[PDB]
Amino acid sequence: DGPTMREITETIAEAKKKVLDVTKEAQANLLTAKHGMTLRESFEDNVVRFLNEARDKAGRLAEVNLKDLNNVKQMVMAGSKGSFINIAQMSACVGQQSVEGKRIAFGFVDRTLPHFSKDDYSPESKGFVENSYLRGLTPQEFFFHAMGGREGLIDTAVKTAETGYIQRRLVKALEDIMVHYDNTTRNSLGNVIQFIYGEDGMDAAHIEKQSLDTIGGSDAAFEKRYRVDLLNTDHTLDPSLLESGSEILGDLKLQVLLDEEYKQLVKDRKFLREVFVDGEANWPLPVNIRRIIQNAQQTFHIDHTKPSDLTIKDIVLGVKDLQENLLVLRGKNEIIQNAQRDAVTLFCCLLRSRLATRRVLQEYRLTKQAFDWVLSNIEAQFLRSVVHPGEMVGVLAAQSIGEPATQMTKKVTSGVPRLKEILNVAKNMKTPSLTVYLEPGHAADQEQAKLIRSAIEHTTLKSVTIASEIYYDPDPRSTVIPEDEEIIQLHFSLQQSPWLLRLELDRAAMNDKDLTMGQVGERIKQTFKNDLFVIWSEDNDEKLIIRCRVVAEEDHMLKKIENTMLENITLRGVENIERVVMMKYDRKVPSPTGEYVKEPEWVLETDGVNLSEVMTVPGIDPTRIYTNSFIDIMEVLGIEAGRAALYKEVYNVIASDGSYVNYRHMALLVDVMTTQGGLTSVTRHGFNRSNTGALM
Amino acid sequence: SLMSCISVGTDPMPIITFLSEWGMEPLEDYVPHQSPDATRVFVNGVWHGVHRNPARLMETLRTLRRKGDINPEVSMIRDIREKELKIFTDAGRVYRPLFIVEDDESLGHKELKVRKGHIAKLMATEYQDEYTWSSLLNEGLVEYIDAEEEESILIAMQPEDLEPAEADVDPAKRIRVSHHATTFTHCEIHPSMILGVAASIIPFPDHNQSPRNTYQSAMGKQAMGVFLTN
Amino acid sequence: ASRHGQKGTIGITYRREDMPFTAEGIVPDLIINPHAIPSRMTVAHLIEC
Amino acid sequence: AYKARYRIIYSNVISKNNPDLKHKIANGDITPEFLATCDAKDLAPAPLKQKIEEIAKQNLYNAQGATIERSVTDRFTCGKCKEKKVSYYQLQTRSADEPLTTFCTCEACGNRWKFS
Amino acid sequence: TTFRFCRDCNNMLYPREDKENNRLLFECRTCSYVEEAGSPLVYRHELITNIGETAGVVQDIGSDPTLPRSDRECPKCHSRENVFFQSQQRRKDTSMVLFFVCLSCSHIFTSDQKNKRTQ
Amino acid sequence: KDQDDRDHFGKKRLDLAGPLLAQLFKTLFKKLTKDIFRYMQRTVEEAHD
Amino acid sequence: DQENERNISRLWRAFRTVKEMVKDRGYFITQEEVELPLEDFKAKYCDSMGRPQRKMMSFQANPTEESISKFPDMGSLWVEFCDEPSVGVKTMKTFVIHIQEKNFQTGIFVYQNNITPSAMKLVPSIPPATIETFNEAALVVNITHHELVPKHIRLSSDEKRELLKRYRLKESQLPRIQRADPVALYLGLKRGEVVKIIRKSETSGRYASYRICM
Ligand SMILES: [Mg+2]
Ligand SMILES: [Zn+2]
Ligand SMILES: [Zn+2]
Ligand SMILES: [Zn+2]
Repeated sequence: DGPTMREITETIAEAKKKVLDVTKEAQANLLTAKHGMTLRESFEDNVVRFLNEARDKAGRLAEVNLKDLNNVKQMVMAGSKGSFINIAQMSACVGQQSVEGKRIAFGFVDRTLPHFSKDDYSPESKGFVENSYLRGLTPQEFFFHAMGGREGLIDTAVKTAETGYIQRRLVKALEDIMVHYDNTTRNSLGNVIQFIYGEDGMDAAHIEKQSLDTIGGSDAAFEKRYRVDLLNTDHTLDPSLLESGSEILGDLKLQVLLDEEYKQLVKDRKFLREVFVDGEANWPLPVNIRRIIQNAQQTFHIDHTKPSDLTIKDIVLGVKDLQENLLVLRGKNEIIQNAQRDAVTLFCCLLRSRLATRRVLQEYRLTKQAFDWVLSNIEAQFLRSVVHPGEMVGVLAAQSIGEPATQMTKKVTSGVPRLKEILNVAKNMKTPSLTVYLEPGHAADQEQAKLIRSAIEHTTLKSVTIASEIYYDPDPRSTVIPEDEEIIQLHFSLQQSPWLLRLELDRAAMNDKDLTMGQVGERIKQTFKNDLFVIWSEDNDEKLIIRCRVVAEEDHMLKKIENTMLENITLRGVENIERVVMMKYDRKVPSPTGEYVKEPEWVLETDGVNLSEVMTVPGIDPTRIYTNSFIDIMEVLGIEAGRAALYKEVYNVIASDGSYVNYRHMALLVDVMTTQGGLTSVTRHGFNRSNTGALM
Repeated sequence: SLMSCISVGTDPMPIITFLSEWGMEPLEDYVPHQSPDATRVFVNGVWHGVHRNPARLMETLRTLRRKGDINPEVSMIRDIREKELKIFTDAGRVYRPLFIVEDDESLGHKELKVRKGHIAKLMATEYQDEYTWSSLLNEGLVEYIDAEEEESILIAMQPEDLEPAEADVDPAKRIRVSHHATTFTHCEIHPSMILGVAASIIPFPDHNQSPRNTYQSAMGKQAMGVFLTN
Repeated sequence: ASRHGQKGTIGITYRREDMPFTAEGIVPDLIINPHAIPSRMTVAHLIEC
Repeated sequence: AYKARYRIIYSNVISKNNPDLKHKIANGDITPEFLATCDAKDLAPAPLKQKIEEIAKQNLYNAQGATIERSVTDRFTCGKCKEKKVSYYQLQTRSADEPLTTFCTCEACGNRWKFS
Repeated sequence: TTFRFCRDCNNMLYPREDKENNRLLFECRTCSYVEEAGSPLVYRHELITNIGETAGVVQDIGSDPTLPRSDRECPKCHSRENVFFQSQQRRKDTSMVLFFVCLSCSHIFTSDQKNKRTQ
Repeated sequence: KDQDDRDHFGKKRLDLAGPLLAQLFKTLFKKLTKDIFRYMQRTVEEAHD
Repeated sequence: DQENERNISRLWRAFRTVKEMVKDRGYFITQEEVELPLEDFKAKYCDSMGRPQRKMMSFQANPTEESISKFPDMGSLWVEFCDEPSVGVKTMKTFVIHIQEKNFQTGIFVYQNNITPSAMKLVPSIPPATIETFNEAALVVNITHHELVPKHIRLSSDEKRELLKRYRLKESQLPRIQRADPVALYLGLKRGEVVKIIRKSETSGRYASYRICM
């Protein structure tokens, strides 16, 4: 539209000013950097953010103005081709161009092109393509889009071989893995990788995302859905629900059975809440029970009026019995029988939730034959659902991770290069980071977060110092620097070197990394003990100074002392831990009323790793603390945790690209790297150096 | 790109001989603290000496090139901030020709040396098939600028659109910037010349997504047609 | 291919009678799919035309 | 121791314171015683209290971790938290013949995915 | 700092303490030369530097076409004719403060609305 | 000052047909020069004209 | 007061974890014994200055009724702490013979900073009895309590024999826990000993894996 184009132009126009406004603000030194960022880094972030907010607004304007008759909108609507951005870029505005994440940089001295003035941080100078493809690009817009365009072609080109080799290594490490006739996953050595395929003994094709009802809702809402009380006139099953309704009231013997039923359902709820901590209900499980019920309903032409011919015993026991027939493992012995129970656990919680008495009668309105049929079908389906001995689950898993890696395009190393880091069990990783969760109580307390941030983020005498100076001040009692005259007059009233080491500290720096002259001085004093005489200017006093003296030949001696001071003296924090950011992560937690509710917390984000040390810090949750470096998790928390971290990490790489790979595949890889007792890499060094066959 | 050429490589001596004669103190007699603001002069990464008033020297050297006395393929750059004057007689440097703009105009502002009279003077020679490209080059209307020299210049994209200041607007046309600069040393002959042989057959490449253009400049190489009449 | 990185092979060849036609009696030499254009954002192809 | 215481214271016174111382015285013783214791110183120381107390604040500040701020488009939807508050960023995953992958992120529930 | 050399050698000077009269000297380690110190300051480190900001400000600064202009009235001659640039100290941290150089009086003024300068 | 941009085009040269032949001709002419010398020894020993 | 109280908190936090490990290993320790408050720790093992008296801390522990049912030959344990940050051959020879005379089966030595290589050479000197060295600093936090650390359960000679029988295995074919593994240390697993890991599954709810010691 003509007015939509005016409205778009005026959207860019206002964003263009918003940017100039932040630029004028930055040139006037009024800009205040975000903790753990350059004043400049902070600025560029804002500029980039406004310009994108703009491209999208301008886009969403056109997208709305295009009628349903728009052939492009029509393709986007069906999902046949194209997305929002395509409309936006074509109709309204192309947007900001990036190379290496940052805007077009100054290839020429202080400018992007020779058509610009130096020190031009304007959108037009750093690659913002204001125009739509329909309108056309200016030569500058054209070349910047060309730079940005070339970047993608480079990774498309490279990724292609990197991605290829990743695939090979996964395949060669897993090839010999398959399910044997004992449901055990073993390699060419008969070494057990997984005891049962993908911890459930099921084939992945036969699985579907299903909702575990029991898991969520209020404790009251659960009760209404599941509780049958034949000893209470209000909470009995109405005689409209089943034929025996009238004769069922007050049956103490029967009530014993509904008590077991409800007690199990409550047991299950707690258990599932232990497994899925967030309260996520939707999980991939075999047998779509929802569909079986739906079918029973049309198959049997279920009359949602007349009462059922079911007994409470018919339902209660029927389910109890079906459960014993859901066979994954067959052996006649405690080990194998307990194993069978284990594999079937989760599926049963679902089964018991969907087939509880109240549910079957009130909701499903099933007849005895309908129910009898539903039961047989769950059984049949479940059995068909188990993995087939012979399944080459090894290659499957490798290819199931390999193929998605092939489609791959706080700021942490992710995607293809991270997967590379992971598989290689890379010692010197690119983005090491700790995720420090706070102590239970003080979870919402921002001031507590700051306290730990301060107690953990590394601080050196160097980070606070403006400059150090060596002076010849021969009288320890009287000073050649008239400034210092007052500092002596006090730090004397209420033998040593004539050579003075005088350092000036930055008040602004001494504040962001909260510190006192007293505490800084104390560290130096406590470092050099009784072989260095330290004095310091007060936190109040205008200039921030620390005067130091030792206890023939002394010039070089003091130059060593100043290097020790700047480089080796640690003030606050833990070693290896730099840039600590405070973060308000959202956490799903059960409320007193039962329902899972958003209760966000303050979380710390590290720029480095030291597990052993940060764990022992007061004020954190040492039960919750996580690092992306699984090599550390392994070393500190054992091989079991090493496995859990290694999976978490692998899973993230896939899900970050917005892809889904079934658990089992990632689980298997993770397990194979694990089994040996450590971190066996998917490299010529790791797997290929095991006890397998020589030709292999 | 279409207008790109590569420096054949000339002789440095006529320039070294010229320099010494134009106020260049030889390095052999340099005394850093005596002349401390001295602009250091290089010819092919060889420091030959220093000069006290580079402003005037630079103008003489530029007039030498724009006349033809100093070859047009020779690159000479003056980084004022760094106090350096580097000269390249050197072979292998990629250069492009640009229109020269001069503050020099009795009547008004800073204006492109080339005038509508030269343009008709060329199209007269276009009808003949006496005024060549060399004719524009020796009349110092146009110049050769390599990447190192590009660093110190300031180019206008369009001449007419980027010259006289402001003393309604079509909505269908693309959003364009301005001629805010009063400093303009050069002007772009035509911005489409940034493109190579293959990309120059792409119709409206300013209306395509960046790689779709990169694709065509690869496919057209595999397109059938008459390759030669023989 | 067109001059817009819009490449492809022939899927079928139809005679003039099978082809869709303008009231004016004009028929296409080539039928290209709408699905090319959006994801690709080759606007100049449409303008060329 | 004582011584120381015483011384120282014483010383212181011285210183210055013175015055115171013176016263012482016166015173018572117581114162011382116381111283021783414381221591015383603050108381013791013053009058520093203000500054010393104010200086802590700048340090709180320097302790918080950058907030990735991002837009949400009202024509883009999540697969769980079924809400129209999602962010996206496109990259060139495939060769120059298919163009623009476009990755999504439910800025509220946290799922991510591709469009091709 | 600003250090001296030995007249006679031209070789650099090393500091020596005159233990008796409690005073600093500068000795030459190539000849027998000695001279008393000008300042008590022998070594200055300087971590948070400001020397580099206004570098290469040749009076010819106006002759750079690459430099941008502004209509900001000068603190001295009040001239609305000046070229501008950012802190030439090529560090990451560095603020986006601007330095304006007068196309008449040559005085260097800044845009800093937090602090007041003289360089 | 900033670290030198190893990718600045101004700091790159293009060796065309000229210099390529010059590089080859040098090593090819010194190959001939030192084969004539090997001959001048062979022909001064026996005075073989 | 200063930063003295914090080394106390840490020694107490360490002590709780020692008590936790000991009960876990299969020894008789109460919950109130573990859950001992900080104030109560101070007013027990602190001198006439509130300085930790680690010599007092050292304690003996006996197998639970339940433990002798699974492992009969499971004898008594001795846990010794030390007030000397660096422990040498002098303090070690004292503790070493102490275990041999009191006919102890196992002995843990919780050290502050180090144990000299002189003293470390006396560790495997008195068999069938066994000696363990634990750096106080590791124990401040019980790793077993972590989100990612699942239930490991040590199997008996009969339980192991059965595992291998039930799965038709050679010890080669079992996944392996490394001897030095944080949890293998916490449980004082010996080479050949097997653990049963019970982890939660997004797949099955509960999954049992086994690991043999290195
Ligand atoms: Mg292809
Ligand atoms: Zn969402
Ligand atoms: Zn001398
Ligand atoms: Zn002025």
